[PDB]
Amino acid sequence: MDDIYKAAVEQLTEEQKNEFKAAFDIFVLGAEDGCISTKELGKVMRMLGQNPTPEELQEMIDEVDEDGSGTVDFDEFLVMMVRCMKDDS
Amino acid sequence: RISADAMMQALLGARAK
Ligand SMILES: [Ca+2]
Repeated sequence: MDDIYKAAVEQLTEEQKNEFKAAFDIFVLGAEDGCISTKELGKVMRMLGQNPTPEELQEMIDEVDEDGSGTVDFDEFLVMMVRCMKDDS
Repeated sequence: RISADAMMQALLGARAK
């Protein structure tokens, strides 16, 4: 197999990154170091038109947690966007 | 899976007087 996600991230231009850096900021609005833990992520859901619980929110973080830390960062967060690039399944 | 359309429409840009 290969890395269709880790490859796209590195192949991102300032046009895309400039967009991800936006949510990454509102995603950690109140964090201590600069990561996510649902407490900050869910805060956006209410505005996104939804509101997941703290027990399920972990799914949004465990979907890209390759470090076993629990919180997401510019590394795991970015991939979370490539996996949902466009819907065509 | 993060509502790409409802993502910017809700936050990251919502100034409307
Ligand atoms: Ca992590």
